[PDB]
Amino acid sequence: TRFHSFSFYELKNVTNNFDERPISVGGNKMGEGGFGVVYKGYVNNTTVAVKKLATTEELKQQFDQEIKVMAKCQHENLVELLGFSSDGDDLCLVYVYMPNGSLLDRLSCLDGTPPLSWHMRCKIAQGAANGINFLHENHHIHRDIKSANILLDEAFTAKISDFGLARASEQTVMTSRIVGTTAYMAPEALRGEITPKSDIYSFGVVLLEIITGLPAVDEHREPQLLLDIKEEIEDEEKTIEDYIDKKMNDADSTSVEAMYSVASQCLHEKKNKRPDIKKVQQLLQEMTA
Ligand SMILES: Cc1cc(NC(=O)c2cnn3cccnc23)n(-c2ccccc2)n1
Repeated sequence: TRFHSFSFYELKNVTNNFDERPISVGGNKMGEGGFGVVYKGYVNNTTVAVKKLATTEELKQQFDQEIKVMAKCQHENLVELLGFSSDGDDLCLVYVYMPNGSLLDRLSCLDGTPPLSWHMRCKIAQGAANGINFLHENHHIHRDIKSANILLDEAFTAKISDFGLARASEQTVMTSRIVGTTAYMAPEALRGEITPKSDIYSFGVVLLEIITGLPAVDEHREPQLLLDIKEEIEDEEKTIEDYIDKKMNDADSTSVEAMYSVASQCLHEKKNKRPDIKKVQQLLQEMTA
C-alpha cells in the first residue's frame, strides 16, 4: 500500500498554522504525547487528524516505522493513515479523523463527554483485541499499548494507533533503548526484552482502566498503579465489584468478572504464563456470547 503525499504548507494552512490551543477556545490541538502534537484539519473534502512530530534521527525513524507498519497493516481496528509530509521543516502524519478521541479521554469524561456504557466498553475491548491480534498475526509488536493509544471513531469502534515504536518478529530480543509507558509496561519490557507477550500485559492494564474508569497511574491514589489492584483482589482484601466504574448503569457482575478474568490472566508477571492474543480475543468474544 502507497500513501498520498501532502505538502507541508497545505497541512499548515488547514490546521490554522498548527494552532496549539484546545478546540473549545478556537484552536486545532486535539491531543499530544505520541512523539508529537495532533491537530484538527480539513483536507480533500474531509476532516483529518494531522500529527506534527516533535534525536531528530530517532524521530524520523519513528516516522518511517509508522508508515512501514501502516503500509503493511490495514484493519478495521487500526487507525487509517491517509498520507504524510516530509518536504517542510516538521514531519507530518495524516490520518482519518477519530471524532471520539482516545479511550483514556473517554474513560475520564474529558471535556464533559458522557460516561461510556458497559455495552460500549465491551465492544471497545473486543475491537482493541482484534487490532492487537492483527498486529501479532503479522509479526508486529506494538510496544506502547495504552488507553491513550486506542482511538474511537464515529461509532466508538476501537482503533489502535502509534506504531512509531513498533517492532517486527517472525524469538525474544533485547534492547538498550527501553521505550513505552511505565504504568502499562510488563516487567521484562522494563528490563529491555522485546516480545508480543509484553503487549498482552499492557492490554491487561487497559482492561482494568475499562472496568474501573481509573487512570493506570495516579499520584494522589492508593495503590498509585492500577495493576496493583490485581493483588488486593487475589488477597481477598477487596473484590472487582469494589472497583467497577460507578459511572455506568448497565454493568452486570458476570461480564465484568469475565473481563477481569481476562485482565488478571494478561497481567501474569511471568511472560510465558500469559495467554496469547487469540486466546484473549476468544475469551472477550465469549463474554458477550
Ligand atoms: C477528538 C480527537 C480526535 C483525535 N485523534 C484523531 O482523530 C486521530 C486519528 N488518527 N490518530 C493517530 C494518532 C493520534 N490521534 C489520531 N484526538 C486525540 C486524542 C488523544 C491524543 C491525540 C489526539 N482527539
